[PDB]
Amino acid sequence: GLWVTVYYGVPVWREAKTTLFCASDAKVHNVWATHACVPTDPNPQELVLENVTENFNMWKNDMVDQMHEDIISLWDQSLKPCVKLTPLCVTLNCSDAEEIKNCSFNATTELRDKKRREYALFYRLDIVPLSNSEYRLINCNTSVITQICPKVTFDPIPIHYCAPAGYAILKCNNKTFNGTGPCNNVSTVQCTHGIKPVVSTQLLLNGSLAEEEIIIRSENLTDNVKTIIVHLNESVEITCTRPNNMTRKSVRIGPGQTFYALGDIIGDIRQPHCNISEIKWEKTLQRVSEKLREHFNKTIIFNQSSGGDLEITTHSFNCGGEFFYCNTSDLFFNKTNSTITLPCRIKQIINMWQEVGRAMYAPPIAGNITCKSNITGLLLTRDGETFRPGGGNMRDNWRSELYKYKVVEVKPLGIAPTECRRR
Amino acid sequence: GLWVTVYYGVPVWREAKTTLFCASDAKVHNVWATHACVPTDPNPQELVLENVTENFNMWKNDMVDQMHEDIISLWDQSLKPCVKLTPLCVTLNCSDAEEIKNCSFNATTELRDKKRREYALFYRLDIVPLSNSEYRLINCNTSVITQICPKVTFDPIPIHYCAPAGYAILKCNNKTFNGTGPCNNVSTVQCTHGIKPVVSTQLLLNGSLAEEEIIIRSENLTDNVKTIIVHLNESVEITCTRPNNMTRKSVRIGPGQTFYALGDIIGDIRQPHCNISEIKWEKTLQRVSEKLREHFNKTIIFNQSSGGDLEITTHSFNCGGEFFYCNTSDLFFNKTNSTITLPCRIKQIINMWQEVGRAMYAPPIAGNITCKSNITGLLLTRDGETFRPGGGNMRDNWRSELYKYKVVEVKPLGIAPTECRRR
Amino acid sequence: QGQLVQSGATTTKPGSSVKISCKTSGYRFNFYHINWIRQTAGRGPEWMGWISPYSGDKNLAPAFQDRVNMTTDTEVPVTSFTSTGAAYMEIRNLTSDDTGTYFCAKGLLRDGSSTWLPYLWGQGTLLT
Amino acid sequence: VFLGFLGAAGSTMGAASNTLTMLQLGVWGFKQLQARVLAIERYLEVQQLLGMWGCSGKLICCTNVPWNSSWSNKTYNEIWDNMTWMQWDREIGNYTDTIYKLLEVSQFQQEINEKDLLAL
Amino acid sequence: VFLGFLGAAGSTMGAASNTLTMLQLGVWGFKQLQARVLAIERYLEVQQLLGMWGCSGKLICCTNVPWNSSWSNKTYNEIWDNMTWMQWDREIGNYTDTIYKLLEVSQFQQEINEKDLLAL
Amino acid sequence: VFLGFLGAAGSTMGAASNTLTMLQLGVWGFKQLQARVLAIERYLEVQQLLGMWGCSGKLICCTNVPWNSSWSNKTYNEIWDNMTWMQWDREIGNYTDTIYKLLEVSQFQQEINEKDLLAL
Ligand SMILES: *[C@@H]1O[C@H](CO)[C@@H](O[C@@H]2O[C@H](CO)[C@@H](O[C@@H]3O[C@H](CO[C@H]4O[C@H](CO)[C@@H](O)[C@H](O[C@H]5O[C@H](CO)[C@@H](O)[C@H](O)[C@@H]5O)[C@@H]4O)[C@@H](O)[C@H](O[C@H]4O[C@H](CO)[C@@H](O)[C@H](O)[C@@H]4O)[C@@H]3O)[C@H](O)[C@H]2NC(C)=O)[C@H](O)[C@H]1NC(C)=O
Ligand SMILES: *[C@@H]1O[C@H](CO)[C@@H](O[C@@H]2O[C@H](CO)[C@@H](O[C@@H]3O[C@H](CO)[C@@H](O)[C@H](O)[C@@H]3O)[C@H](O)[C@H]2NC(C)=O)[C@H](O)[C@H]1NC(C)=O
Ligand SMILES: *[C@@H]1O[C@H](CO)[C@@H](O[C@@H]2O[C@H](CO)[C@@H](O[C@@H]3O[C@H](CO)[C@@H](O)[C@H](O)[C@@H]3O)[C@H](O)[C@H]2NC(C)=O)[C@H](O)[C@H]1NC(C)=O
Ligand SMILES: *[C@@H]1O[C@H](CO)[C@@H](O[C@@H]2O[C@H](CO)[C@@H](O[C@@H]3O[C@H](CO)[C@@H](O)[C@H](O)[C@@H]3O)[C@H](O)[C@H]2NC(C)=O)[C@H](O)[C@H]1NC(C)=O
Ligand SMILES: *[C@@H]1O[C@H](CO)[C@@H](O[C@@H]2O[C@H](CO)[C@@H](O[C@@H]3O[C@H](CO)[C@@H](O)[C@H](O)[C@@H]3O)[C@H](O)[C@H]2NC(C)=O)[C@H](O)[C@H]1NC(C)=O
Ligand SMILES: *[C@@H]1O[C@H](CO)[C@@H](O[C@@H]2O[C@H](CO)[C@@H](O)[C@H](O)[C@H]2NC(C)=O)[C@H](O)[C@H]1NC(C)=O
Ligand SMILES: *[C@@H]1O[C@H](CO)[C@@H](O[C@@H]2O[C@H](CO)[C@@H](O)[C@H](O)[C@H]2NC(C)=O)[C@H](O)[C@H]1NC(C)=O
Ligand SMILES: *[C@@H]1O[C@H](CO)[C@@H](O[C@@H]2O[C@H](CO)[C@@H](O)[C@H](O)[C@H]2NC(C)=O)[C@H](O)[C@H]1NC(C)=O
Ligand SMILES: *[C@@H]1O[C@H](CO)[C@@H](O[C@@H]2O[C@H](CO)[C@@H](O)[C@H](O)[C@H]2NC(C)=O)[C@H](O)[C@H]1NC(C)=O
Ligand SMILES: *[C@@H]1O[C@H](CO)[C@@H](O)[C@H](O)[C@H]1NC(C)=O
Ligand SMILES: *[C@@H]1O[C@H](CO)[C@@H](O)[C@H](O)[C@H]1NC(C)=O
Ligand SMILES: *[C@@H]1O[C@H](CO)[C@@H](O)[C@H](O)[C@H]1NC(C)=O
Ligand SMILES: *[C@@H]1O[C@H](CO)[C@@H](O)[C@H](O)[C@H]1NC(C)=O
Ligand SMILES: *[C@@H]1O[C@H](CO)[C@@H](O)[C@H](O)[C@H]1NC(C)=O
Ligand SMILES: *[C@@H]1O[C@H](CO)[C@@H](O)[C@H](O)[C@H]1NC(C)=O
Ligand SMILES: *[C@@H]1O[C@H](CO)[C@@H](O)[C@H](O)[C@H]1NC(C)=O
Ligand SMILES: *[C@@H]1O[C@H](CO)[C@@H](O)[C@H](O)[C@H]1NC(C)=O
Ligand SMILES: *[C@@H]1O[C@H](CO)[C@@H](O)[C@H](O)[C@H]1NC(C)=O
Ligand SMILES: *[C@@H]1O[C@H](CO)[C@@H](O)[C@H](O)[C@H]1NC(C)=O
Ligand SMILES: *[C@@H]1O[C@H](CO)[C@@H](O)[C@H](O)[C@H]1NC(C)=O
Ligand SMILES: *[C@@H]1O[C@H](CO)[C@@H](O)[C@H](O)[C@H]1NC(C)=O
Ligand SMILES: *[C@@H]1O[C@H](CO)[C@@H](O)[C@H](O)[C@H]1NC(C)=O
Ligand SMILES: *[C@@H]1O[C@H](CO)[C@@H](O)[C@H](O)[C@H]1NC(C)=O
Ligand SMILES: *[C@@H]1O[C@H](CO)[C@@H](O)[C@H](O)[C@H]1NC(C)=O
Ligand SMILES: *[C@@H]1O[C@H](CO)[C@@H](O)[C@H](O)[C@H]1NC(C)=O
Repeated sequence: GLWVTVYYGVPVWREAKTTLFCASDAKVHNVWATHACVPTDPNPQELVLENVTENFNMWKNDMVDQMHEDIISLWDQSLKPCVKLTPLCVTLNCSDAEEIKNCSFNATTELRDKKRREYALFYRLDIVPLSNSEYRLINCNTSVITQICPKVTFDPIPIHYCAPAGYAILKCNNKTFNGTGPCNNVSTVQCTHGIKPVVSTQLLLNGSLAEEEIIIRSENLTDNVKTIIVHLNESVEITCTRPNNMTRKSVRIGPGQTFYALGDIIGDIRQPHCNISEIKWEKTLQRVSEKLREHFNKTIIFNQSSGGDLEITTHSFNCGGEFFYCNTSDLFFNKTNSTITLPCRIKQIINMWQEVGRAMYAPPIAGNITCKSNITGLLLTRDGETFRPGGGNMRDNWRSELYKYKVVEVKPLGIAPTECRRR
Repeated sequence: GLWVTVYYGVPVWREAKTTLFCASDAKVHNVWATHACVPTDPNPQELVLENVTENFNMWKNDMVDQMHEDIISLWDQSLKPCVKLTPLCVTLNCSDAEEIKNCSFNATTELRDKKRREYALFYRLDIVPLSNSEYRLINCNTSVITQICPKVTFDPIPIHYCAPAGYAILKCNNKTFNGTGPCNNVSTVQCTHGIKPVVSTQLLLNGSLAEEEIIIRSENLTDNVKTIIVHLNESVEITCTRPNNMTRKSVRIGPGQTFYALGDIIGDIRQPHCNISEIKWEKTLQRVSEKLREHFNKTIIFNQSSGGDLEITTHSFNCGGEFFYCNTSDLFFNKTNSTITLPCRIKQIINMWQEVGRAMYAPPIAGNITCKSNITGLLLTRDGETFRPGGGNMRDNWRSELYKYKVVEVKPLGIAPTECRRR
Repeated sequence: QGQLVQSGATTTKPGSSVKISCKTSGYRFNFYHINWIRQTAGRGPEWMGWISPYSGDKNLAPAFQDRVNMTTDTEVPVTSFTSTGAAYMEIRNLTSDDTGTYFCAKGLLRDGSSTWLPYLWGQGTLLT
Repeated sequence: VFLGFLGAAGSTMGAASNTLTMLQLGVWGFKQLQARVLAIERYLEVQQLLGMWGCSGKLICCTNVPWNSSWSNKTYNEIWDNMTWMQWDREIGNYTDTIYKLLEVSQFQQEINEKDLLAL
Repeated sequence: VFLGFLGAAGSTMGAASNTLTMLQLGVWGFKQLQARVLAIERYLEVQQLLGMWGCSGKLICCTNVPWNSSWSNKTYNEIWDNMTWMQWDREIGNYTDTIYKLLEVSQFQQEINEKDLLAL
Repeated sequence: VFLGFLGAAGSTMGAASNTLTMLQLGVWGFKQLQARVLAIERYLEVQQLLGMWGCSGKLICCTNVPWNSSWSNKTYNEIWDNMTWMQWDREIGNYTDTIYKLLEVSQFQQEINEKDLLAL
C-alpha cells in the first residue's frame, strides 16, 4: 500500500523571470552602483550540483535584457537632476584653433536681460555647419541635451547581480561551452561574479577570458545577420590617450547654471589615438581565424565596417571621462616587432542608449588622459567568407559575460508515494 | 460543558477600504492600462453566495473614489514626459479661413536667437480675442499647457479592478437593484467585469445595459441637487464625425520640441455633428419619462442645460482622438422616420480632471474622423417637474458601472463553543 | 424576534373555499418553514402542513392531502437578516366541520432534527 | 489564491464549518505592489494568532478555556443549527479580545506543563 | 538565507530526500525591495499549502490519501532508487493539482474527526 | 501588534520565561511601506527557523540535542535563577549558529524516523 507523502524542500527548480538586485564590493560617486547596493559577502559561496546538466541559452536569457534596461535606467536617474544645455543652442561664430574649433557665441548671463559674448572650444564632431563660418551644436535639431553633473564618474566597477530568496542562479563551468544547450558540471551560486559594465563597440574591453580555446558564440551561424561573439584566452593590451592638455572653463549661462566648456589647449596640438602591439594582435587575430574555419570550411576574411553612423563604424568607448571614437581599419584587414596606431577622435555631444531625443554632454576632463585596457573579445558580422566588425546592440556586451548564468525558480513541494500512513 | 473552539476560515466578512489593482485582457499604447496590468484569467471565476443579502451603496462606495483618482493619476504620469507649449503663448495675427482661424505667429526655431514666422490653424474655441485681429491661446492667462505625446491613444479598453488576496468583491445581481440597500442573490468575484473608462457628459457612451426596465439611481430624490442617473435596456446608436479632411503639420519650436499644429483643410469646409434616429431616441426618451412618474406623481419635463462653462452645457466626449462638444438642445425638449443632428464643435485646448492650472493640447488627428457609439444612459438634474441634463462630477460616470460591486475584507478567525476539550 | 400577522376573521358557509394570509416580519422568511395548524372545537389540535419558503417543498397531513392549497409568494428584503413574506392557504371541499381558529407558525430552527417545529405563532383567524 | 471560501455565508454555522459539501513604477506599478503587501500583512495577522493559541496548521483546534455563559447563554442547537457565522460574529463581537488574551495564556501555560512533563 | 538546497539535484530521489549526507528610491532602491517582497510572497505560497495539509513545520508529512495507480504505476524501487526529483516532478506534473485538492479535504475531515474525538 | 514583550528584561531567566505574572508615494508613503515590509521579513526570519526545528506554534519546544558543556558549564540554578536573558545571550552568543545547524539535523532525522514508524 502506497500513499502520498509531502516533501518540503526538494531539489527541483523551474525557469522563471525575476527582478535581480545589485550587490557591490567595499567601494560612492559613480552612475553604475553607488551606495545603492548591498555589500558582497567576501566569500561568494558556490556549491556544486553533482550529476546535473542544464540547458543554457545566453541569447534567450533574461538577466541580459534586465541588465540592459538596468544600465539605461541608471543614467536616466543620474541625469535627471543635472543641468540642461538648451540655452546653449544658439548661433556660433566659429574659427579654427578643422579637427577642433574656437567658437564664440552670445550667452545669457546671471541676469535674464543682459547678454554676454563668450568663446569656447568645440570638437568638430559635436557641431554641424548650418546653411560665414557660423555653426551650430550637432544635436539641437532633434534632441534635448543634458550635461553630466561634473562630479559623477563612469568608472566601471564590478556589479554583483543576485537573485531573490526562493530563487537560484545556475552557472555553467564547461570551459568549452558554446553558450547554448546542455552544460554539465553546473553549480549554483547566490550571486553572479563581479561584472564591470564596460560599454564598448567592435572590441570588448576589460572583459572575462576563456580558460581554454577561443569560444565563438551565436544563435544561427547559417544566415549572417546573427552577431558572432568571439571570446579570447589571450588578451591584447591596448593603450589609448588624448594628449591635448586641456583646460576646464566655467561659463555663466543662468542662475546656478554653470555649464563647463572646453577652455584652452595648453601646450602642443596633438591627436588622440590607441596603440596595440603588431605581433601580438596579428598573432591572436590569426587565432580567431583558425576557429572560424571549423564551422565555415572556406577562407575567412577581415575587411572594415560597412559604414553608416559614426558609433557603429568605430571602436567607441570611454577613457578617463571622455568618449573616444577610433577608426579600426588598421586592425581588420586579414594579411596572414612594430606597433600599430589607430586614429581616434573625441565627442562631447554623445547619445548612448539611443533614446528618442536625449543627448548627453560630457564635461571636459582637464589635463592628460591615458587609459590602458584589455581587449578580451570581438563582435563580428558576416557578409551574405568575409567578417567586418560591428555592434548589433549594447546587450551583446552583457551577453558575452552573462553566458554562464541562468536564473531559476525553486520548487520546495515534493509529492511522491511511500508505504506510510498518517495516524 | 462547552469550550471555546477556534475556526480558521469562516464565511464572515467586514467592510474596509483597500487599494485595487488593474487586470487587463490580451491587448500596449494607451494612457488607461498599458502593459502595466496583469492578464485577466480568461475564465473570471464567480461563485454564488447562496442565502445571502448585502447592503450596497453605490454613492458611498470607495472603488469609485479610487477609480476617479486612478484615472486622473494615469494622465498625470503619461503627460509627465511630454512637450510643453509654453513657448507657443505668443501673440497671434489671425484671420478667417469665425468657426476656425488661420493664424500666424512668430516662433522660436532650432536656434535660440533666430525667429521664424509660422502659420497654423486654430479652432475658435481654443483662442480668445485679446484687448487688429490679434489673438491669444485660451489657456495662457491661468494655466500651463502640455501637449499629448502624439503616440499614446485614449482608446477606452476594459479595465478589470481586482481586490487583493484576503479581500473579496461582492456583486449584486437583482436586475432591479436601486443601487442602494439590501440586495439578495449576491455573488462574490475575484475581479470586476471589464469596465471601459468612457469619459462623457450628459449622455453615457459605451456603457452597460439594464437587463430589465430602466433603473433610476440617486441618493435623495426629494431635494434636487442630487444627480439622477438613468440606466437603459435599449441603447440608442449615435454616430458622430468631424468631416474636415485635416493635415498634420510639424512645427519647429525648440531643440527636439516639434509641436504638432493644425495644418490645412483639404477638401470642403464642413461642420462636425452627431446623428441619432428620431423615432428611436424619441421612443426611449418617452420611456425614461414613464419611470420618473413613479416617484414624482406629476408631469415630467425636459428643457436644456441651464448654462455656464462649455463642458457642462454640452455633450462632451472623445471620438477618434479629438474632443467633441455637442449642443444637445435638439435632444431634450419633451414633446410626447426622420433623423436628428446635433451641432458639435471641437477643442484642442481642453482641461479634463479640472486641475488647478494644467491644460492639455490634443494633437490633430489627420483625415476623416467617424465614430459610432451606444448611448446607454443619462444624468439628469431636477429643478427646485423639469429635468435638464448636466454632469455633477466625473465620478458619476464610474458610479453608473460600479453600482454592482462592493469591496470587503474577509475574517478567517471563527470563535464559537463546542463540547470538545484539548488533551 | 419576528411577528406573523394573519388574515381577517371572516366566515363562509359549506361548499366554499377561503384563503388565509400570514404576513411575516422581523426575520428571514426563506429560512424557516411556515406551518398552519387548526384547532377544531370538536376535535384535537390538528397539524395541517408546512411548506418551504425557500425550497418550495410542501408536506401536509393525509386528512388534508387532496383538500388544501398552501402557497407563498417571494420575500421582500428589508436588511441583511430581515425580510417580509406572505403565506397563503386554502381548503377544497370545505364544510362546517372545519370550523375553528386557524394558526400560522414559523419553524423552530433551520437544521438538525427539529427543523420545522412551529416555534413562533401568529394571531389566529376565527372561521365559522 | 482561493481565499474566498465565503460560499456558505448564508448557511447555518454547523452546515458550513462542520461538514462541507515585473512592474514599471507607475500608478499600476505601485498600486499592484501595495495590494501584494497588504494581503500578506493580514495573512500573518491571523497565522501569528493561530500560533499563539497552539493552532498552527489547524482549521478546528480545541482549546482549554471553558465557555463563560456571559458571552452567550445559547445552546449548541440554537447556534450551529440556527445562526450563521456572519451574525454570530456580530453578537459575540464585543468579547472577542478577552477570549484572545485568555486563549494566549492557556497555550503559554500548556507550553510549560509539557515542559515539566518532558523533564522526567 | 540557505534556501538553495539543490545540492542533490542529480542524485536519486531516495538518496537526496530520505538520508542526507535603508534604500534610496532609485533603480537599486525599488529593485532591491521588489526582490524582497517577491521572495516572501512565494515562501507563503507553500507554507500556506503546507498548513492546509496538516504539514506545518514538517519536511516529511505522511498523509491519508492512497496512491491512485493512474498517477504513476511504478515501484518504490524504480522511483526512490532510479529517478531524480527533477524528472519525477515532470512525469507526475499533470496530476499535481488533483492531489492538492484531495490532500486538502483529507486534512479538513481529519480536523473534524479529532473534533468528534475530543468531544468525549 | 504586541511584539514588545520585553517587560521582564531585567528579571531572572526563570522568572521571565518559565512563569509569567492607502499611501501617497511621498517620504511618509515610501517610509511607512518599507517599515511594513521590514517587519514581516524578520517575523519570517524566525518563524522559518522555528519550522526547521519542529517548533512551529511552540514557545517552549524541547529538542533532541544534549548540552555540550563547552558551550556553558553552568548549573540550572545559576542560569534560570541568577542570569537574565539579555546577558545569557551574550555569554552563549558565539556558539549560537552551531546549535542552529545541529537543531536542524535533529529535526530532519526525526522526520524520517516517524516516516519509518508510520510505514508499519
Ligand atoms: C439556504 O437556506 C435554506 C433555508 O434554511 C436551507 O434549507 C433548509 O436546509 C435544511 C438542512 O440544512 C433542511 O433541513 C432538512 O430538512 C429535511 C426535510 O426535507 C426532506 O423531506 C421532504 C419531505 O419529505 C423531502 O421532499 C425532501 O427530499 C427532497 O426534496 C427537497 C425539495 O423538494 C430537497 O430540498 C431535498 O434535498 C430532497 O432533494 C427531504 O428529503 C430533513 O429530512 C432533514 O433531516 C435530516 O438531516 C438533518 C441534517 O440536515 C439531520 O439532523 C436529521 O436527523 C435528518 O437526517 C433536515 O432537517 C430544511 O428543511 C431546509 N428548508 C428550510 C429550513 O426551509 C438551505 O439548506 C440553505 N442552503 C445553503 C447552501 O445555505
Ligand atoms: C579662442 O578665441 C578667443 C577669442 O574668441 C581668444 O581670446 C583672445 O585671446 C587673446 C590671447 O589670449 C587675447 O589677446 C591678448 O590680450 C592680452 C591682454 O591685452 C595680451 O596679454 C596679449 O598680448 C593679447 O593681446 C584676446 O583679448 C582674447 N579675447 C577675449 C575676448 O578675451 C582665445 O585666446 C582663443 N583661444 C584658443 C585656444 O583658440
Ligand atoms: C580597463 O581597465 C583599466 C584598469 O582599471 C582602466 O585603466 C584605468 O583608467 C582609469 C580612468 O582613466 C584610471 O583612473 C585614473 O587613475 C589615475 C591614477 O590612479 C589618476 O591620476 C586619474 O585621475 C584617474 O583617476 C585608472 O588609474 C586606470 N587603472 C589602472 C590600473 O591604471 C581602463 O580605463 C579600463 N578601460 C575602460 C574602457 O574602461
Ligand atoms: C493660411 O495662411 C497662410 C499664410 O499665413 C497661407 O500660406 C500661403 O498660402 C498660399 C497658397 O498656398 C501661398 O501662395 C502661393 O504660392 C505658391 C508658390 O509661389 C503658388 O503655387 C500659388 O499660386 C500662391 O501664389 C503663400 O505663399 C503661402 N504663404 C506662406 C508664407 O507660405 C496658407 O495657404 C493658408 N491656409 C489655409 C488653409 O488657410
Ligand atoms: C464606443 O465604441 C465604439 C466601438 O468600439 C467606438 O468606435 C470605435 O472608434 C475607434 C476610434 O475612432 C475606431 O478606431 C478606428 O478604427 C478604424 C478601423 O478599424 C481605423 O481606420 C482608425 O484609424 C481608428 O483606429 C474603431 O474602429 C471604432 N470601433 C468600431 C467597432 O467601429 C467609439 O469610438 C466608442 N465611443 C467613445 C466615445 O469612446
Ligand atoms: C566542475 O566545476 C567546478 C567549478 O564550479 C570545478 O571546481 C573547481 O576545480 C578547481 C580545479 O582543481 C579547484 O581548484 C576549485 O577549488 C574547484 N571549485 C570548487 C567550488 O570545488 C571543477 O573543476 C569542474 N569539473 C570539471 C570536470 O570541469
Ligand atoms: C589585463 O590582463 C592581465 C592579464 O590577463 C590581467 O592580469 C590578471 O589580473 C587578474 C585580475 O583578477 C589577476 O587575478 C591575475 O593574477 C592577473 N594575471 C596576469 C597573468 O596578469 C589584468 O588584471 C587585466 N586588467 C584588466 C583591467 O582587465
Ligand atoms: C442569481 O445570480 C446569478 C448570477 O450570479 C444568476 O445565475 C445565472 O443565471 C443564468 C440564467 O439561467 C445562467 O445562465 C447562469 O449560468 C447563472 N450564473 C451562474 C454563475 O450560475 C441567477 O439567475 C440569479 N438568480 C436570481 C433569482 O436572480
Ligand atoms: C452597441 O449595442 C449593441 C446592441 O446592444 C451591442 O451588441 C451586443 O454586443 C455585445 C458585446 O458584449 C454582444 O455580446 C452581444 O451579442 C451584442 N448583441 C446585440 C443584440 O447586438 C454592441 O456590442 C454595442 N457596442 C458597443 C461599442 O458598446
Ligand atoms: C564672426 O567673427 C569674426 C572674427 O571674430 C568677425 O570678423 C565677424 O564680424 C563675426 N561675425 C558675426 C556675424 O558675428
Ligand atoms: C552678439 O550680439 C551682438 C549684438 O548685440 C553682435 O554685435 C555680436 O556680433 C553677436 N555675437 C555673436 C557671436 O553672435
Ligand atoms: C539633423 O541634423 C543631422 C546632422 O547630421 C542631419 O543629418 C539631419 O538631416 C537633421 N535632421 C533633422 C530632422 O533635423
Ligand atoms: C564541453 O562541451 C563540449 C561540446 O562538444 C564537449 O566536447 C566537452 O567534452 C565538454 N566538456 C566537459 C563535458 O567537461
Ligand atoms: C552550440 O553548441 C550546441 C551544443 O549542444 C550545439 O548543439 C549547437 O548546434 C551549437 N550552435 C552553434 C551556432 O554553434
Ligand atoms: C588560446 O586558445 C587558442 C585556441 O586555438 C590556442 O591555440 C592557444 O594555444 C591558447 N593559448 C593559451 C595561452 O592558452
Ligand atoms: C573589401 O576588401 C577589399 C580590400 O580593399 C576590396 O575588394 C573592397 O574594396 C573592400 N571593401 C568593401 C567590399 O566594401
Ligand atoms: C580609416 O583609416 C583608413 C586608413 O587607415 C582610411 O582610408 C579611412 O578613410 C578611415 N576611415 C575613417 C572613417 O576615418
Ligand atoms: C497681420 O497680418 C496682416 C495680413 O497678413 C498684415 O497685413 C498685418 O500687417 C499684420 N499685422 C501684424 C501686427 O502682424
Ligand atoms: C514677427 O516679428 C517681425 C519683426 O521682427 C514683424 O515684422 C512681424 O510682423 C511679426 N509677426 C507676427 C505674427 O507677430
Ligand atoms: C482668463 O481668460 C478667460 C477666458 O474665458 C477670461 O474669461 C478670464 O476672465 C481670465 N481670467 C484670468 C484670471 O486671467
Ligand atoms: C429586486 O428588488 C426589488 C425592490 O423592490 C424587488 O421588488 C424584487 O423582487 C427584487 N428581485 C429579486 C428579489 O429577485
Ligand atoms: C432605493 O431602493 C431602496 C431599496 O431598499 C429603498 O429603500 C430606497 O428608499 C430607494 N431610494 C431611492 C432614492 O430610490
Ligand atoms: C425596456 O424597459 C422598459 C421600462 O419601462 C420597458 O418598457 C421596455 O419594454 C423594455 N424593453 C426591452 C427590449 O426589454
Ligand atoms: C424652459 O422651457 C420653455 C421652453 O422654451 C420655456 O418656458 C423656457 O424659456 C425654457 N428655458 C428656461 C426656463 O431656461
Ligand atoms: C443650441 O441649439 C439651439 C437650437 O438648436 C440654439 O437655439 C442654441 O442657441 C444653441 N446653444 C448653443 C450653446 O450652441
